[PDB]
Amino acid sequence: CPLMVKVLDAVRGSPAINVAVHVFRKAADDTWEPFASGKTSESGELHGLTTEEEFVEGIYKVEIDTKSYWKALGISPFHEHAEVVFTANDSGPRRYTIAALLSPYSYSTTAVITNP
Amino acid sequence: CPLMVKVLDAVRGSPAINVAVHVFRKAADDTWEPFASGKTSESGELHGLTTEEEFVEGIYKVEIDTKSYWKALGISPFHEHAEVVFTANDSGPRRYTIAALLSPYSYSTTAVITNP
Amino acid sequence: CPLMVKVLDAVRGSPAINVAVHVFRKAADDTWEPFASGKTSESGELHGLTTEEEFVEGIYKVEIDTKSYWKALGISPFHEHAEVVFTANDSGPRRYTIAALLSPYSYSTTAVITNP
Amino acid sequence: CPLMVKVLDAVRGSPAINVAVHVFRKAADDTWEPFASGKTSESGELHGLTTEEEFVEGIYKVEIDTKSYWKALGISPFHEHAEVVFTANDSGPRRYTIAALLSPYSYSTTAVITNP
Ligand SMILES: O=C(c1cc(O)cc(F)c1)c1cc(O)c(O)c([N+](=O)[O-])c1
Ligand SMILES: O=C(c1cc(O)cc(F)c1)c1cc(O)c(O)c([N+](=O)[O-])c1
Repeated sequence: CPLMVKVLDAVRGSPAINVAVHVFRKAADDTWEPFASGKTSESGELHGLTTEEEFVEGIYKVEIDTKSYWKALGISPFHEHAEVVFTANDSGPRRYTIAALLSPYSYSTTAVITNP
Repeated sequence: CPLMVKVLDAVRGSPAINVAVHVFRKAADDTWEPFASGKTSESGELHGLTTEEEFVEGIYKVEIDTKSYWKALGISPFHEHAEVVFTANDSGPRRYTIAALLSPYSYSTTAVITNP
Repeated sequence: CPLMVKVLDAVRGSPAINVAVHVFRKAADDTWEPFASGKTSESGELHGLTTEEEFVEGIYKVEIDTKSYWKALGISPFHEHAEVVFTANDSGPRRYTIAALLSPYSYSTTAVITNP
Repeated sequence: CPLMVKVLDAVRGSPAINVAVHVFRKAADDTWEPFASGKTSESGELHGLTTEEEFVEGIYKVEIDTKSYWKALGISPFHEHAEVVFTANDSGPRRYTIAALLSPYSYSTTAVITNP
């Protein structure tokens, strides 16, 4: 599992469950070719997005549908979504966890990169 | 100013100076039109991007060039940029501060909104 | 002002108004002496806590009463308070902004330091 | 495992390894009785701090030795430590994860509470 996305809820103090996540890879014409997508689990985690051989170097975009998450909870959100754009495996492939901590008017995102 | 952008550096504990910022607005045909741009000052703040007349209802995108900021300090950061996308003035005119707190592998963003 | 405290609300996207703040300084016998206190203004800012003469080298503690803030909005938050402890003026006098961004189950804090 | 502490590094984009963590429970005289302690693993996590029967309702303090972590990496830090103070199991015991995302001049902390 070379790429995982984890989403947390700072209002409830819980994983953010059933959050839609879309991943894209930058094409040669600099438009976003869809790559993988899913919804976060009961633990706020989305596994199995890609494979070691498919996850080559390049620029990737992770789009987290924060607006729908807050709307489903009946809370007014600020952002249309939370986008995270990064370059992958530029010094070799590792395991990437892209985490996001969500509030209605603010979010925090980090990368936690480890080696197996 | 109806729209201000403020950028801080969590590694040095200081304003993030000379950070390029580009603002776009979503057009009726769903494309991103360039709206305003500038660089943060010595205080980390970017003022004067727009006017109350020009800053109509719409969906706006603030793109903060975090990568060039870190590269100039010798750091290869994780993110290509930090993008903040939001609906503005849905309930009438407001003043928006878009703040970002930067680390090489993480950032936080928040909105501070006041009613003039 | 050599020491300013700023508190923001990540749920409403606004300054956190009327937040009580207590400052302490570590004495030679390792106890915490009350140094200054106040409440955040309409802008979320607390100015006027100390003077350049009084704000000598030392270890300072800023205690932000986040619990009363959330309780007054009907929310039972996770944290009892947010405490920020730091050495000040180790390399000569500086101006410190201590910022906190509040959610019911999470907070972020940062220091913005400038040289007068 | 009713209580876990997880510490991340926003500069390196990695778990924060070998970070000292001390937990205390508030006594009746309002001083901090030590409760449990440990060091974070290769994954940034500290497990096994207490048991279901020992982790009763009360106010707990988690002290994360952020200063030593940054010093060992040769990086100037702002804070003396990161303290998280909270009330536990006030509506029944769950599983508490206390997470902290560290930068030299800033940190973010959240609670992720789940039920088994
Ligand atoms: O967004 C923040 C912010 C972000 C965080 O992750 C943590 C935190 F304590 C504050 C911010 C906004 C502002 O308008 C502002 O002036 C400042 N400041 O002065 O330092 C900060
Ligand atoms: O990135 C974070 C994170 C972000 C913040 O703004 C503040 C903070 F304390 C942690 C994170 C990453 C993980 O992999 C993870 O498991 C968790 N967790 O379970 O709690 C959190």
